[PDB]
Amino acid sequence: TTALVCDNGSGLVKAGFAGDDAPRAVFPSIVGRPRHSYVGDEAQSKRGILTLKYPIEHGIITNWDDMEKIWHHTFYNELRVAPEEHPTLLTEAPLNPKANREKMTQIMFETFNVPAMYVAIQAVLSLYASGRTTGIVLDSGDGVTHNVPIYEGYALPHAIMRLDLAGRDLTDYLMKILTERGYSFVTTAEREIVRDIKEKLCYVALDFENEMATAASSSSLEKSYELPDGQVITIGNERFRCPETLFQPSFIGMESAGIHETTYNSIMKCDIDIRKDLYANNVMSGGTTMYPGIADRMQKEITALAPSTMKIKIIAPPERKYSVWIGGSILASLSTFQQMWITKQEYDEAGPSIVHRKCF
Amino acid sequence: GPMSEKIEGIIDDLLNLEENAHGIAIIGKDGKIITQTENWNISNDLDKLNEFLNEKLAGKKGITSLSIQGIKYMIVENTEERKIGTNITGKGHVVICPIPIGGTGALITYVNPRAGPRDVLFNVQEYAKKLTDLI
Ligand SMILES: Nc1ncnc2c1ncn2[C@@H]1O[C@H](COP(=O)(O)OP(=O)(O)OP(=O)(O)O)[C@@H](O)[C@H]1O
Ligand SMILES: C/C1=C/C(=O)O[C@@H]2C[C@@H](CC[C@H](C)/C=C\CC1)O[C@@](O)([C@@H]1CSC(=O)N1)C2
Ligand SMILES: [Mg+2]
Repeated sequence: TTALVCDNGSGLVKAGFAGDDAPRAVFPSIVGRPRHSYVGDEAQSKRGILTLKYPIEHGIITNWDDMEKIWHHTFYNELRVAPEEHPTLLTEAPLNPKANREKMTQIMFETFNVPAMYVAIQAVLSLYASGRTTGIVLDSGDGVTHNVPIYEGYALPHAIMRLDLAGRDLTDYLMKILTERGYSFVTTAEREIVRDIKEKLCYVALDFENEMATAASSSSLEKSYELPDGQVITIGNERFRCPETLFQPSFIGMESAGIHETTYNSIMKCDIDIRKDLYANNVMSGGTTMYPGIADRMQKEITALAPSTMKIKIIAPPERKYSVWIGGSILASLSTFQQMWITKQEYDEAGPSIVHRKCF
Repeated sequence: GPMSEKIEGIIDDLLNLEENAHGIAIIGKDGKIITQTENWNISNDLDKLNEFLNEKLAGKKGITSLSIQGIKYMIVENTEERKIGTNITGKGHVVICPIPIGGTGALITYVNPRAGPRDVLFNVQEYAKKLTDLI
């Protein structure tokens, strides 16, 4: 009894026990190996004697040997379980390749010997955490942003939009624009300090041009921030020019439409008869959706795109940093889900391809 | 191709295997009806069904709903192996399995509105494959 829920992101692992309200463990998705293995916070602690890597890139697992070390660490060191004793729900990105999902299933059953497992789409889980089975999610994390329209739990055909601009890219841009102001932020360690600045002081302008004017004509938007070396800096219009990039990806030399337009384009790939439910149920999921102002900005931009009488609602749950995980906790704990798991027996009969039958 | 008792038997078998298959139709590669169960009739919707089975996506939105015998279905899954439609007001679901994979024949199953089309996909897909050479 008691299932496990592991939500694997590009930057952070969220892991815990089904039926808990929050993840037990949240830790960096990094693996370090001696110069010439450790995982997470310990790997970071020993960075001076290791080479660090992220095994997940833009939501997609790209280093499988390292990703195995992540799962081992999750089970043994973070949750303190034997994986053979617990059904394990994992998560995946929209559009994850067939091979990726087979390989996850192969590793769980052959290496971790789990008795049962399931793989759910991240945005489907977030949507479900808000108490919905229909809606369009904007899921924006450390490595990737997606627009995922969903109807009665199905991600809709050919309507998902993927954008490789998320929180890490925003930190990097804030480093660059603070460097233009006269400070210097270049190193990995400097990048972490700048991530903290971004999390604490950034926000999305309701009207970006108007906000630019207020910055240039007064100090009412300036904030101070003490660095680890004691130096106190001042940040002004960078507070909102950093997350403006989500709306104007040209700021970092990307040709993409902003997240407002990719929302609209996603909805426009869906049937006429379901678009009103999508507009009325725009759920935001992921750490990059945390900026103050983001829901109201998105409300404004979508209203400008959508048909003039369309009813629009942006939902931005207070717990949305971990809503993927939470939706997984709720789902894996449900009496009615217990027949959905892929069993060891089912895997033994059909091999890795059983995942396409069962996790749908 | 013409109906046959070899096809009749495979359908008999499917209908007993899958409780919640509440209607069946077979379209041949020429887009003509080979057979269908007596409890429904797709005949008047064949033009739009065939347009859907022949569709080549352009990243332009394609067909996202379809109607069969006055029931409108939202397409919620669309691969070369299986297409799922579901009516937005509880009037049922359809599963369309092209024969061959990605091709212009099809095994179409009408699914009990009280059931889930996810649960029938496996067998309907296998049974579409059994029909490949018959036609
Ligand atoms: N309050 C905040 N304001 C802005 N950004 C934040 C905030 N809190 C977290 N973030 C950013 O969110 C990101 C982490 O979010 P999350 O755990 O959702 O991503 P992930 O699951 O690791 O990544 P992905 O979903 O892209 O694979 C980091 O870039 C972090 O700096
Ligand atoms: C507190 C914390 C937050 C985070 O989001 O962490 C994740 C994981 C982290 C891994 C490297 C870091 C040095 C280790 C631990 C920090 C983890 O990389 C990030 O900080 C990257 C680099 S800067 C950025 O915005 N994302 C995001
Ligand atoms: Mg994520």
